[PDB]
Amino acid sequence: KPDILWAPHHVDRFVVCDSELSLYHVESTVNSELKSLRLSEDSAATLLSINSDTPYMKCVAWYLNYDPECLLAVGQANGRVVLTSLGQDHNSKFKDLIGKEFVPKHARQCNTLAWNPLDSNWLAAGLDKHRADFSVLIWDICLLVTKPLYELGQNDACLSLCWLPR
Amino acid sequence: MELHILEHRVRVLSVARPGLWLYTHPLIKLLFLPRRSRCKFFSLTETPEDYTLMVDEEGFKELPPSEFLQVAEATWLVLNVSSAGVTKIARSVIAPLAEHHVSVLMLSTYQTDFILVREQDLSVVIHTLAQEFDIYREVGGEPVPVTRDDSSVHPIQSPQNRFCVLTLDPETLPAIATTLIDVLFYSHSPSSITFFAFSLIEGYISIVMDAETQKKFPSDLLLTSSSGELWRMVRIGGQPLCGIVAQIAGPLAAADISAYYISTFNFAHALVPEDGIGSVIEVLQRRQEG
Amino acid sequence: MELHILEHRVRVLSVARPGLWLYTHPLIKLLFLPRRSRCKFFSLTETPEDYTLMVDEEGFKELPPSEFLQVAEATWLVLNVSSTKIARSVIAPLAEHHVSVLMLSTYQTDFILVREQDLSVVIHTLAQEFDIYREVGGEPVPVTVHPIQSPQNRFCVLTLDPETLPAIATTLIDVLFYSHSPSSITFFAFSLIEGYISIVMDAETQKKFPSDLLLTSSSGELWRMVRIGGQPLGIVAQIAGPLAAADISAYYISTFNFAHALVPEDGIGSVIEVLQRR
Repeated sequence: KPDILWAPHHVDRFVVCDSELSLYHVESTVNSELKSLRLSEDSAATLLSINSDTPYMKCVAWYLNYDPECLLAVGQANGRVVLTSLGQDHNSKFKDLIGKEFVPKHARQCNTLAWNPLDSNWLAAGLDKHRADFSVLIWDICLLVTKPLYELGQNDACLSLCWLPR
Repeated sequence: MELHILEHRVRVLSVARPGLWLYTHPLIKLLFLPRRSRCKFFSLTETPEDYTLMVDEEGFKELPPSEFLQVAEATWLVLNVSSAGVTKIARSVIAPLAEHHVSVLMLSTYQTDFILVREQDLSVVIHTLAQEFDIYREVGGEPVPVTRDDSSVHPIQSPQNRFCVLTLDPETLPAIATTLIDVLFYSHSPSSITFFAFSLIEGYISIVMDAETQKKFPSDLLLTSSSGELWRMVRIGGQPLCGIVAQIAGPLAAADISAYYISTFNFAHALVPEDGIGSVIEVLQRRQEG
Repeated sequence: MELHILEHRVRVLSVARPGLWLYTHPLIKLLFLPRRSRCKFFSLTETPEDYTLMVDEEGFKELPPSEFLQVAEATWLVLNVSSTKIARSVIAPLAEHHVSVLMLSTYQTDFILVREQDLSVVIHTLAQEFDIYREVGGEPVPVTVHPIQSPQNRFCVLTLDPETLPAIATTLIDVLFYSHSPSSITFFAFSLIEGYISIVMDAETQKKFPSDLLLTSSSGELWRMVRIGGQPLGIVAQIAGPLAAADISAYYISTFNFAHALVPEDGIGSVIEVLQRR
């Protein structure tokens, strides 16, 4: 099912994920000429960016940090998470992230993604059932990456993750 | 450390090789059209000797009787264990039950492992497996705790081909059904074996096939181990249905190896992960001489 | 204007509805996997009386005999015209001389099925207006009125691309072999001739398929159905003859016991009258 997501730092952007990714921008234009989609009687949206590089997505999660500002964790349907950036800034302080591939030992279906409030570098994922596998993997962002940090939940299926904020 | 009895009631059947076309219709119906049947436990294994189908009662009503079809006179039950690798479950269950001269059939799956016992031999199971596992029985989707009531050699052959174990997205099977039907129905019309295993249990797919059959399918829609490891087979034969998985699991229980037991009407199989087969021809053979 | 006698020899079969399940394996074998069977003329029609099956000789050996299978005693051969007019040019003269003719129509061409014992009669009469050619080795070489029933259903004529068959094969299998057990007729037409696909199915069943892969008319036009009864196995002439006079476009499909005609939805209110005049 298609989903919506609000930008966490900017008050005028949001993305739409149904079969591809798309960046919009909340253009507040009532007393003007409407160029563009009709959100309401006083606002409109404009497509700033688009990307359709991945098939069979399952879940997304915004990045909670400040510098990259458009990092998106796309959890695919074969187990692997890929970090995708949907900006235009180019060389910021972290030009190395823009595309990773966190793969679990065996491939199942991904269900949920997450992010720590306090420490932004941790990303929990939830995967399906297996006979010899862990289901709750805590990675660290700093084919390529194959050793996660904390591995829990042996021989079970995890359907929802929520970091406690305490 | 808990034992679960499940609500499935299964029936074990053997189908002759030429007579597959007679029973084709229910087979494909059960495989690809879940909305048309009340089946929830279905599993199929193909061997050069014959075919094997494990199906519950609702699916059993769909098979027209004939002479190619042999039915075993028992209603097996399903047991599951939740907490514990293959060695642990083998050592903890198979050996004690075999001490009390009862037969057990093993079916494994990319997700879990299942154990089949006879319906009239349930008291003995509750007796012997009450000192480690907390036995719960699933009635109406709820585990009612079962209080502990005061109830007082065959030749070895090893093929030389490699096997790939994988699962599937249950939505994708429409894009594969045609390529699957060839391997199941139209291909079959000493140091090599033709082996195939398909099972659908509670909404999950597990498949066992050799690397030869694997190139036929597109790679991106198959979900297997990333490193690309393969397996190898060991098989021992005998009489058709004190069990035969014992004579493999027991001797293999004196080590730590991840097995993949699959039981058939006449054979009794086991899979090891490639690197470890210079040792399972050691323990087995050296136990086949004393 | 030239006539062609093709290389195909066809047997026409009908299978009873209860006993279809025995013949699934040969049917799916023929219909879905080309590299396995050597066939070039396959077509199947669904009708409440029975299923109609007309295949060539190579595919005949696959079907085993049983108690729900009837086979016509004779052998047909396929004739094609290449250069409204068809009924006024081939059928009316053929029917005037007591020759039984079976007619199958496709989204690409029309096919006329005459008997093989009647070759001299079929081409001594028709040769005055047509140039007759026979295809050898792939190279051409010179040489009791029944009542009319009007079902209320709707229909659509179709075609696909062969690369996309397995992406829909499951739905096809469902419709044919699983979704089965003075109106509301059940009619389905499928034919595979020289590597071409033609489908006729009602609009209700059309909704199940993904309506961007099936290729049809880019207007939305749908057809309507006219039926005539018959005991034997010349019945097709009783529609074509009295309907060629009005000069209307038709789409004929013939079965084991019945004859069918398809007319566009816009002018259905005249084909009924044309046969009411008689």
